[PDB]
Amino acid sequence: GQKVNPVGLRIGVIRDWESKWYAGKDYADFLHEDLKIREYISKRLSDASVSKVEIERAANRVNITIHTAKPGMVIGKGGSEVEALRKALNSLTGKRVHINILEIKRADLDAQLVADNIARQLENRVSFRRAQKQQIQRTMRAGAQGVKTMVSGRLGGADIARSEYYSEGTVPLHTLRADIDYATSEADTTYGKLGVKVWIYRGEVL
RNA sequence: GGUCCGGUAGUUCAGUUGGUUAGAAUGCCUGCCUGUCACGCAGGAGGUCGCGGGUUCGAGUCCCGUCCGGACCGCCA
RNA sequence: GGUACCUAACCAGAAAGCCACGGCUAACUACGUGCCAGCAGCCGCGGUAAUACGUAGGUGGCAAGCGUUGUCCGGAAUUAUUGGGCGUAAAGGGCUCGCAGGCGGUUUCUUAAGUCUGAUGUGAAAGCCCCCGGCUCAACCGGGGAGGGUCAUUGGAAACUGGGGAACUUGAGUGCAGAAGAGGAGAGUGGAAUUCCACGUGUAGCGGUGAAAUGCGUAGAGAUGUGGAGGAACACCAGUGGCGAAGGCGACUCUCUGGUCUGUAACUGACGCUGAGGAGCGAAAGCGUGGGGAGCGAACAGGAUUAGAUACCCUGGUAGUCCACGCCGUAAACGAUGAGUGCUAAGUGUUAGGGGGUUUCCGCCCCUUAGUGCUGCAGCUAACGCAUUAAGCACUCCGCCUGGGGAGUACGGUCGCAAGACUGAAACUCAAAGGAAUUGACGGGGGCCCGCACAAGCGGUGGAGCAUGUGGUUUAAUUCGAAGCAACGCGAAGAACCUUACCAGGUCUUGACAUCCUCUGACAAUCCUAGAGAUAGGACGUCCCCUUCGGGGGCAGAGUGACAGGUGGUGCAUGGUUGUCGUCAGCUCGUGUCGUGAGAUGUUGGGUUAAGUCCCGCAACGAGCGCAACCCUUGAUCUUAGUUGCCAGCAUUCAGUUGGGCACUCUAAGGUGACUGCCGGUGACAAACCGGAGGAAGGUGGGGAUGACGUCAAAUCAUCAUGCCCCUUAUGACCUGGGCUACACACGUGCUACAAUGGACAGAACAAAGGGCAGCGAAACCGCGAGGUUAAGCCAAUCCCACAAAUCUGUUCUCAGUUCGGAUCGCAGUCUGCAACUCGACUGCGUGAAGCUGGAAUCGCUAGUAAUCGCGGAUCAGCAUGCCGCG
Repeated sequence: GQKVNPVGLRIGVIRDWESKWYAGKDYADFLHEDLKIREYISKRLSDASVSKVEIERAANRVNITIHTAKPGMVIGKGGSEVEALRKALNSLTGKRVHINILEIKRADLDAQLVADNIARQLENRVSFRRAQKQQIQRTMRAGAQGVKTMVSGRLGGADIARSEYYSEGTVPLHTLRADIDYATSEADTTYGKLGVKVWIYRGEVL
């Protein structure tokens, strides 16, 4: 018996859906193509890294906003590449699309980016101890109020798995006023499967 | 070899006398109880009477023989 | 022996292996192996991811050697003099008296046995050690030294241990004056009881246990008043009091008798301590002889309890328990601590004294010995703890111990009449056995507190029928998963086909599905016989965008090898999810302290609440996750908004629809709101608790959401992926049919009843929250019905689903297996779907079953709850007694 997802609980009261469009009688296919474009862009931008992408609807014209500073580097050199990929989104959606790039300053306190960092450090053969203990203090001095991070799977001791987590700070999950951002990521290793769960207390909301 | 006993539920004993009814524990089965088992609590089936023959309206239970065992006797030179 | 050696010439050519690689201990990776094969000195390894098994590469150690075996010494402070211990780990003899033996107060002369030190004589050679010399270092071989006696003669010294002589008094005794005592042995004496007996009175039970029963009583019990008879122990005094060496010793008196302490200083002057063997005592049981026998009471009987009860319990009761004399010689004979001596902080009781200061009054205090307790320094201790009554600091003497079992057994002896006691092996076997403390768990342990946990109530479950799930059986298959709470109307929010995996049959192979390679260029669909896939072929019958035209882009088709497929296994390889204890109140860390260490503190103690909630102390001070709140929703109201709602006043109507208006409800946004806020009391004033008032709501108002660290190798390989295998002419795929619905039985969860607080018929009502565009579907007509016809409005506060039932009123029925119950049946239909036999639902007939309140047992429920009554909704063509939600 495990905990409820914190952002899962906080959606709609202190968090927006990250899909801000109304539909009716088109809800199913709008939703489906939303998942399709999410999957496509996440797959093909994983190397550049991106946390969260919102979708917006107007006159049957989809429009997007995409996060993280690295797609900032995709603006300049990939400015041709931005048009090249959004051509694919046009082809998929049928009707043409608009996009926007928003830069997440201070990436050390984005849950998904942190999770992807941990996943990469794990998959290129670095020890969970070094990776996790370094990342927690990185985020803390980046200026979070509290962090708890956790990894699970066959943690080196391949013959049996276990769980482990570090944390330092204040992190209330039961309070429905905090801004506990949450993410999780999956890391595939030779000796099994590794999963990551990281969340950070940014601050309350008023 | 003779005389006397008996032979019944799967096991042990009543009934076997009352010619006109087949019973009591144990066992076994189902359920409950217990985390499970064992106790324990509810319920339930069974033999149709060693074997064969005969009397009788009716034989388990009366009279015969056959098998089975058990008790007693088998002595005098 | 042409040997050693020297002189030349030829050649990297003839000449490296052994063991280990998890830790001890220096060296690691790949494959096979899968409690097998095997490894080993110990720990131990190996049950498909082995640095520990066998191989391979490399590394590591050593080298003409390297490993194993066997023997001895070290490590072993593990037989300890150097160099150990005996309170609880092994170990103080049960206690005492004492021969031999081991030890010996102070001073003073003397003797030199011990003692210390010279001289001499030897302690062979060769060895080890030192210094040199030589074999081309040395291995070795020499030369010179040194060491090597608990050694013989002799000399020197006298502090100490011995010997002798003379002192001395503190140690040890004697005498003198007191004091105390369950100290011992013998004789006698006395009081209350228990029992028995006789006697008076005396009716109906007495006795006994958790209930009971055996027993005793009308032959007169028990009870109660007398008088006897006896045998055992000595109530309060009585006190961690006293005595004794120990066992042990309590009524009184007497006879005999042991030891101790106090004060002395009159005496002897070291006469002392310890003590193997030896001797004597030595509780209770036990034995022998002779008495005695009240009560108690092994054995034994009877009655209970129990499945059994050879016991625990009850009623009896033999031996013993007692006395005299002998014997045994054991006890947890314990302070689990041998005896003696001296020294080392205190405080505090208490027993027997002595001295002194105020009195030679009492009783006030100060010293002082000897006991006998309790706290507590240093010190010791592994911890407990001991601590002038050492388990501290030291010296003598004795006894005892050296891993656990085997076993205090075996054998042989010495005792004993006997039971048995003392002495006391071994083989074999194990790597632990143990002491104290630490943290959890648990107890038929204690102290608190909580919860529909139990009580106190309601209605249920199993008894019947049926719906559904599960076990078993059954098949060709009855697809798999789930298995106490926490699986079993569960994955399944829907099985005629489809789903669907499974079974039978028929079929395919780069394969429906995905990317790559070459072509054909844009490729398909309709209809025909066999037909189920699919195939034979057909009738138009393979028909785009850009291209300086080369060719590209996408679209399909063909061939093509890489590949795709795994609802195939492994939840004990995992991720990611979920249940459970549990919405229980706990769970932790930072720093600091205490301990030596496991560890503790905070986190305990007072109350407090629901709470680790708060306050108050506290070697703790803080923090974090939990609790609370922040969130949703229902409860009172203010502002804004009045259409598709609402109609207060008006005209109108059957259509409060219209006209008009947001009055009212209602709708949905923003605030108000309840916050212990206020008053009294309780409580320290604190925290809080009780009672009031205001208040729509008073003490987290109600409900929901929220589920800490973690346990259950809890569930899921059916979303996901190393791992192996299945192959791609099969576990991968397409189609037809069957199944998951079977049915001799068992269980779980539910619906319907078993009737008159009812059935049937008629009338009258009141009303949520949701859904509705391959949708909702009005009205009217048709059918007595399930429904059909033609269809208005509604993308919905407008239209529809949609006439909520229970209920109230009235008529009949008159207690029955009934007008209850409606099961199961044959007939005839409706709907959907290509399709209703396996295998739908609904309806009209006919039928009408069991059942008349359900054993033993067992469940939910603290007021809008349970109990009933309906109404929607996900699943979706049809399929709801299930589930979710609403009133």
